[PDB]
Amino acid sequence: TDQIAKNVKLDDFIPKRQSNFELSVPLPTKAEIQECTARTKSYIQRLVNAKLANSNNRASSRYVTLLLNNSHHIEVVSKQMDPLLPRFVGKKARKVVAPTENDEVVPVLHMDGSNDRGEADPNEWKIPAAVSNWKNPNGYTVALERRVGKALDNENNTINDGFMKLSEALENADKKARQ
Amino acid sequence: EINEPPPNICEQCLGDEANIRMTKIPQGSECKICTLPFTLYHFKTSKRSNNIIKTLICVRCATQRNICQCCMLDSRWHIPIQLRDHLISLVNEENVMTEEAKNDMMKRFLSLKNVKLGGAQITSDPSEADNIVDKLKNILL
Amino acid sequence: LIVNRYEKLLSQRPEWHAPWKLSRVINGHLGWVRCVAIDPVDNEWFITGSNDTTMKVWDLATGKLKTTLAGHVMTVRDVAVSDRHPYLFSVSEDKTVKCWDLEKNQIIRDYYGHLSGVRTVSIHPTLDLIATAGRDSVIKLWDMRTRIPVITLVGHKGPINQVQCTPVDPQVVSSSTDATVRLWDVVAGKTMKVLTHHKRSVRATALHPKEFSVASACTDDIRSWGLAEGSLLTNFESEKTGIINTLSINQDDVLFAGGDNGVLSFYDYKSGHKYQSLATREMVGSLEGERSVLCSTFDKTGLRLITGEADKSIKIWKQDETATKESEPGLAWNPNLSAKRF
Amino acid sequence: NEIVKTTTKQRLDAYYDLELRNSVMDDILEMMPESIRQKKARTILQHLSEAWRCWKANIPWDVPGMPAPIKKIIERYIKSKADAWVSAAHYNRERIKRGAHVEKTMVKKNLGRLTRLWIKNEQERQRQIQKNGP
Amino acid sequence: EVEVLMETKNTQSPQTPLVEPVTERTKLQ
Amino acid sequence: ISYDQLAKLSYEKTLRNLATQKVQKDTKTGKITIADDDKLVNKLAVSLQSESKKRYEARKRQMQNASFINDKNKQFNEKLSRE
Amino acid sequence: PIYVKGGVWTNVEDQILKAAVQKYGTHQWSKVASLLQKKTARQSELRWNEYLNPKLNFTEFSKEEDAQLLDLARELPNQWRTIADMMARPAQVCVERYNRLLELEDEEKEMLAEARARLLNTQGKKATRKIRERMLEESKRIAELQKRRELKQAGINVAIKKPKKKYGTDIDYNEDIVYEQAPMPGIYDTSTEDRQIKKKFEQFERKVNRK
Amino acid sequence: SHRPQLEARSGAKAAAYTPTGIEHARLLPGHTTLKYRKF
Amino acid sequence: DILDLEELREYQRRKRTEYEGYLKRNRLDMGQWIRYAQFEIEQHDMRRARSIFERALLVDSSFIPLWIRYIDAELKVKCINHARNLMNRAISTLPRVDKLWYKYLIVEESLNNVEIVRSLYTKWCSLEPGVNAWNSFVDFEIRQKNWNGVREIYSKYVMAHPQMQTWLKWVRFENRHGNTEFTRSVYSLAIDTVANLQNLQIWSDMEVAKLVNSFAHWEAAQQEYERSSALYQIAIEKWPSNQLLKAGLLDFEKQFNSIEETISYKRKMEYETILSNYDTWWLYLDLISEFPKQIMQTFEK
RNA sequence: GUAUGUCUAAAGUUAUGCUCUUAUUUACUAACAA
RNA sequence: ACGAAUCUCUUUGCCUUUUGGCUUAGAUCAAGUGUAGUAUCUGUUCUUU
Ligand SMILES: [Zn+2]
Ligand SMILES: [Zn+2]
Repeated sequence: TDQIAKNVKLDDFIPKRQSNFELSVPLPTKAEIQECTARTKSYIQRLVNAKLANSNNRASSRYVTLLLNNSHHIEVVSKQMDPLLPRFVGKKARKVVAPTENDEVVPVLHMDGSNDRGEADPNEWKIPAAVSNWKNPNGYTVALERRVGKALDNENNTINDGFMKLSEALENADKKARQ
Repeated sequence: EINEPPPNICEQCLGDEANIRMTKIPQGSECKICTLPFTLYHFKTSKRSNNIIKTLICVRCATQRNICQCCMLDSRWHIPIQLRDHLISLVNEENVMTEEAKNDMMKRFLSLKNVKLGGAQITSDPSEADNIVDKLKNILL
Repeated sequence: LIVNRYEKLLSQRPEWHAPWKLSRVINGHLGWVRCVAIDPVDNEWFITGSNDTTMKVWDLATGKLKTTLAGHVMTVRDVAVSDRHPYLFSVSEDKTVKCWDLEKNQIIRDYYGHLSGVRTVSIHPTLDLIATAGRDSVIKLWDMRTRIPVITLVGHKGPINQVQCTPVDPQVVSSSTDATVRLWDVVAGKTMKVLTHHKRSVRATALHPKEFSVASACTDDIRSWGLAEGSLLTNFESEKTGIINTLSINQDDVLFAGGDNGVLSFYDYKSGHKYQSLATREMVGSLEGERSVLCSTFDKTGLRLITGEADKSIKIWKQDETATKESEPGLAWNPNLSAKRF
Repeated sequence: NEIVKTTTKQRLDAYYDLELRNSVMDDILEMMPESIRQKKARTILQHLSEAWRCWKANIPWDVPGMPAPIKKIIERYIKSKADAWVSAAHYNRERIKRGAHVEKTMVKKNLGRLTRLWIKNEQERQRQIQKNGP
Repeated sequence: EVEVLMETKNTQSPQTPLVEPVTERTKLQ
Repeated sequence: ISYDQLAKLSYEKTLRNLATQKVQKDTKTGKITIADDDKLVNKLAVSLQSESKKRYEARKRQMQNASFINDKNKQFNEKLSRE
Repeated sequence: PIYVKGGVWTNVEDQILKAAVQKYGTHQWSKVASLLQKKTARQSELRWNEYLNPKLNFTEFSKEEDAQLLDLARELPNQWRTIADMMARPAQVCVERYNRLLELEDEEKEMLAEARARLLNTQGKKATRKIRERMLEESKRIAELQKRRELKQAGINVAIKKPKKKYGTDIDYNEDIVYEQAPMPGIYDTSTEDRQIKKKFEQFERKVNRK
Repeated sequence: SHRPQLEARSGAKAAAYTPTGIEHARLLPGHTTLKYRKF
Repeated sequence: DILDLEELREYQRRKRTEYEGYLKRNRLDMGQWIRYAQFEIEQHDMRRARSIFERALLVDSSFIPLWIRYIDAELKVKCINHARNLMNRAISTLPRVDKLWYKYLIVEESLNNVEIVRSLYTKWCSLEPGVNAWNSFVDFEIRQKNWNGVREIYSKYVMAHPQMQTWLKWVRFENRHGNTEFTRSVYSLAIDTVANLQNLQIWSDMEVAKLVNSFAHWEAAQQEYERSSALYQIAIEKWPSNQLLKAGLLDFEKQFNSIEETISYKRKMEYETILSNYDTWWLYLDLISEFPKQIMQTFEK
C-alpha cells in the first residue's frame, strides 16, 4: 500500500530538460570549487602521508607534507618503539574477502518494448556453433560438410579472358613459323 | 587506513582516575576475534599499577558485538556478551545468539560487515535497552 | 501524463547549428587511432594513440606529423594532456599509466598498480591527481607528485570503459561496461549516486564544458546527465544509430557521437535533436566494417572535431560557415512517441 | 597478494590477445540485442579464433549462418590484429638484419610469420594473375 | 580521393626531431 | 518470442491454473505483518512443486528419446542439425 | 616389423581416415596418419584432398562441361591442377576424363579396434588421471566410512578426520556459514517463518539421527 | 583444461586486502617535484 | 548409503568444498550457483541456501532466472513473507523486467491477498510499463468482478499508451458492459481528444481512420445515424488526406448514393491503379466516371 | 632418474550362452636385463 | 455440441550435460630386443543351459 517498490519511482525516468530546455544547470561556483579542492586536497595529502610514514624506506619519511572515551577524560600517546622490531607488527598481507554492503537497493531501469524488430532480429542474430578445421578441445567428431567448406572454386570466367588470346596467339605463331 | 573510529573502552575496566596516560600502537596487533590488524591501545590503570590493560579486539569487532574493547563485556551493563545474549533471548524473544564463525577467513569477512549482531541491536539504542530492562523486571515478578 | 510532456516538447524548438564536412584526413598511424586528445592550453597540437603503441602528435593548422612518441608496448588505449601542468598522461593494455613530460618529450613517471589493461585516464582539473580505470573494474586515483595510488573507487561490477574527472563534489564520473554510471564521494571512497539508465555497455562518456553535466552512451541510447544532484537531464534521439565508441561534446552544445556503424552522428546537446548524420568514408583499400570512428575530440575553439577512426585515419571536421536556417537545416526533428524515451 | 605482473617481451603476446578477445567480445555483446549468456559468447570468441587462423592460412573465412554485422566486426578486428602482426614481423626482420639482441625462439617465430606472410602474398599474386589474365 | 575538397595527407616522418619540446620551458631572462 | 511475451503468456497460463479451483503494521519496527490464510500458502507450495515436478519429468522424457562419440557430442551435433 | 610407408587404400582404412578427419579436422595430418598403422601423414592428406573429401565430385561431365574441359586443355596446356580448379573438379579425375575424350583381416581388425578405442577416448592424460584419482578417492572414503560405521556398531564413536587443510585460511564449510550474506532487511515481518523453518531444520536433524 | 579469460581479477579484493609494506623498486621517489604551466 | 548423522555432515562438507571450489574459478556460472542452492534446499538447511542465493545475486543481479529460483525456493518451505520481501526487492532492483512482476502477481493471487495485488498493479502501471502489463492488469480487474476503478485505469491506460488500440480495447470492454450510454460517451471522449491534438503529434491517419470506422459502426448498431453523418462530414472537414476516411465513409454509404460510392471508390481504385503501374483501364474509368476536366487533364498526364 | 603430489607418524570429550583348461598375438608400460 | 479439468502424442518456441585462450598449425614424426606384468586377442576342450 504505497510502499511496494518504494525505492523505484517514475520521476527518475523523466528527463528534466525534455520539458524545459535551457534549464541552466549551473557550472559550479569558484568559491565552492575552492572548498572541494581544499577538502579533497587535504584528504589526499593526509592519505599520501600515511602511505609514506607507513613504508619501511626511511628515505620517504622526508616527503611527508588528545581524546576522551566517555565524559571521562584521557591522554593518548604514541610510544616510540625499537627501530629493529617491525614497525607494524599487525599487518601480514592477509587475504580478505569483502562483504559488498549494498544494504540500500538500487534500480536498473530501462524504458523500451520492441516486438516486431525485436523478434525478427534474433532469427538473423542467432550465431552458429563455431566448429573449427584446426582444434577441437573436447574431441567431438562432427559431420564432414560442417568440417570442410568454402565451396567457391567455380569462378573460371574473367580469369580466362586473355588466356584464349595468349594460347591462340601461340598456336598461330607456331603455325606461321612451321609453314 | 586513517584512524577514523575511536577506541571503545568502558569505565569499570579503565579505572577511576581523572586522567590516565595511554599509548596507541597503530596497526599494532591482530585482534582476538577476527585476525585482523587494528590500532592497539594500552595503559596501566594507575601509574604504579603493574597490570597493563591492552585493547584485545578491534574497534569494528567491538561495535559489532557492542562491547568494550578490553573487557569483552557489553558497554552498557558490564556483563559477559554470551550471558547478555541469553538474557535478551529469554525476555521479548525466544532466540538471540551472536555466532562467531570459527573459520579464520570467514571471521575476517564477518568482522568487515557493518551490521550489529543479535543482542547488540537491543543494547545499542538506550531506549530499547531500558525497555528490555523493564520487561525483564516484569518477568521477575 | 505522457501527452502533456510530449506537447511541451513539441512546443519548444531545438536551435539550429551549422552542419559539418570532412575538412582534413590524415593517414598517419599504422593502426587504429583509439585515443585522441588535444592540448587545452594552446589549441596548437593534438596527440593520438595508435594500436601500434606509437602515440603521434599532430599540428592542426598544417596537419603534419609533429612528432612520434613510443614508450608503451601495447595499444595506447587512452591519453590525456593536462592543461594544468605540462604532462601528457597515457595508458595502454600493458597496464602502465605512463606520464610523459612534454617539456622533455620523454616519459617521467609510471603508475604501477593496475591489475588489467587500463582503458582510460582522466586528469583532475583542480588538483595534481589523476584517475584511471580498466578491466580491473576499478577506478584508481593517483597522487602525481608521489606516484602512489591514493584511493581505489571499488564498486563497479565489470570493466570500466570511461571515466571523467570533474571539479565539484562528484569528482569522478565512472562509466562502465556494467550498464551503469557512477558519481563518487571521492573523499569517502563511495558512490554518492549511481545512475543506471542504460541497457548496454556504457562505453562513451563526455563532460560538457560550460554546463556541468555528462553525456553517456549505450548501444543506441545516449542519455545526458546533470551531475549536481546526480540526476538525469535528457534522453536523445539515438534510436537506430550504432554502438557509440566516443562521445566528445563541443563547446557550443554540439554533442558528438561516433558510430561502430561508421556514421558520424551529431546532436544538439541541449535537446537531443539529431541535427546531422554523416556516413563516413573509408580509405580506398579498407573493408566495410573498418570504417568505425573509435575516437573523437573537439578543440578549444569547438570549430574542429578530430576523429580517430579504425581506417588508420585521423579525420577532422569543420562546421560550415556558409550555412543558414534555409541552407542546410537540421533533420526536421520529431519526437517519435512510439513507446519512447523522447 | 596483489602481485599483478607487468607486460614483458615474454608475456606480451598472450596479454595482447586476451585484451583483443575481451574487446571483441564486448563489442559483440553491445551489438547483440537479446542480451545473450557468457556461454553464447564462447561460441562467438571461438568463432573469432577460427577466423584468425583462416586469415593466417589465406582461406577465406565465410561461415554461412552468421549475421553480417558480426562478420564485419570480426573481419575488422582480425585486420587490426593482422596489421599488428605484419608490422611486428617487419620490425623484427630489420632488427635481425641489424644483428640485435633477439630471442632464438623469437627469430624462429619471425621466420614462421614471414613465411606465412610470403605464402599469402604469393598466392594472392596467383589470384591476381588468374583474375585479370597473364 | 584525388578530386574532392577533403584534403588527404599520407604523412610519415616527424617535423620536430624529438628534441624540440612540445611545450616550452617558461622562465626569467 | 521475447521474454516480455513469454512471461505474460506464462502468467496467463498459471492464472488458468488458479481459475481451476488483512494488514497490520507496527510503524516503529516497520514490520508489516500480513496475516493471511495458511491453507492457501500450502496450496501454493504443493502446486508450485507440482509445476516444477511436471517440468522436471518433461526433460527426463525428452532426454530419453535417443555421427558422434560421447553423450555431449551427440547433443552438440543435434545443436548443429537443428539449424 | 618397422618399414617404409605406402601401399594401397583398403576401404576399411579409407573409412577410418574419414572418421579421423571428422574427429581431428583437415589440418592435423600427423595424428590421422598415426591412427593408420600403414599410411603416412602426407599420403593421408593427399588421399583426403584427392579422393575422400565429400565436397569433391565424380559425376560425369555434360557436353558443355566437356567443351569447357577440352577448350581449357587447348588453351592451358597440361597445367592440370589449374585446369581442375577451373572445372571445379579434382585433377586426376579430370585428366582421366580428358584422356578418355581424346581417344590381413586380423591386422585390419586390430587397427579398427585401436581406432574406435582412440576416437571414443578424447581426453588428455591430466583428465584420465584426475578421474582415476576421483574414483580412488571415493573408494577410500567408503572404506573409511566402513571402518567408522564398524566401530560405531562395535560401540566406539570415531569422528571422521578433517581434510588435512592445505593452507592457513582453508575453509571447512560445516563449521559455520560459508560467507553468510544475509537476506535484505525485512519489510514484511518474518518471525514466525524463522521459527517454523528452525523447527523444520531441527526436526530434519533428528530424523537423520534416527535414520 | 586451460581456459580463456572472461571475468578479470577485479581490484575489489585487492582493496579489501591488507597492505604489504614492501618497498618496490620504482615507487622509490623519482621526479619528486612537479612541473607547471605559465598560467 | 547415507546412514548416520555425522557421516551426513561429512558428506555435506565434501559436497560444499566441491561446489565452493567450482564457484571460486567461475564466480559467474549461475547454473553452478543455482545448482548449489538446490543442494542447500535439498539438505533442508534454508539459511545456507538463502546465503548462497544472496551471494549469487551479488555476483550477477541481471540473471533473472536466479531470482525466480530463489523466490520459488522460498515459497517451497512456506516462508511466504521472505518470498514476498525478496520479490519486492527484485522489483526494486529490476522493475523493467516483467517476469518478476508477474511472478509476484501470481504469488499474491494464489495467496488470495487481492487488495495487495490491486495495489501493486497500480504501482507497476504507474511506472509506464509495457502495454502487456496494462492488459494483464485489466484481465485481473475483470477477473475481479467489479467494473469501477477499472474505468479509471482504462483512462490512465490511455494516459500511458495513447494508442488507438487502447481506445478500441476500452470500447470492446464497454461492449461487455451493460450500460450503452458509456460506450457512446467513451467514443465522444476519444473523438474529442483526437480533435484537441489534431496536428501531427500522435498516431498516423490509419489509427484515426480505424477509430472513426469503429465509431460509425457502433452508431450504425444504435439509432442516431444523423450524428454519424455529421461526424463523417466533420471528419472530412477536420482531417485532410482522407483516403482511409473517404473509403470508410463510402463503405458506410454502401451499407446504409450508389453513384457516389462507385465514383469515389472507383477513383480510389484509379489512384491504387496508378500506384501499381491497367493504367489505360484507370484513365478510361476516370473518363467514364467524370470532373471531365480532371478526366482529360489526368488523361493527358 | 626426476620435478611434483598423496600417505604414515598413538593416545580414548562424560548421551540412552556359460564354467573351465590352456597355447598365440598385439598394444602399452616398466630406472628391470641386454 | 460448448466450458473446464486429467492423460498421451505431434508441430513450433526454449537449447534444456549443447566445443571456454595465445604462440613458429606452438614445434618434431621413430631402428630396436628379452624379461615381467597388465589388458586385449584368437583359438582350445569339456561341462550343463
Ligand atoms: Zn572495558
Ligand atoms: Zn577483530
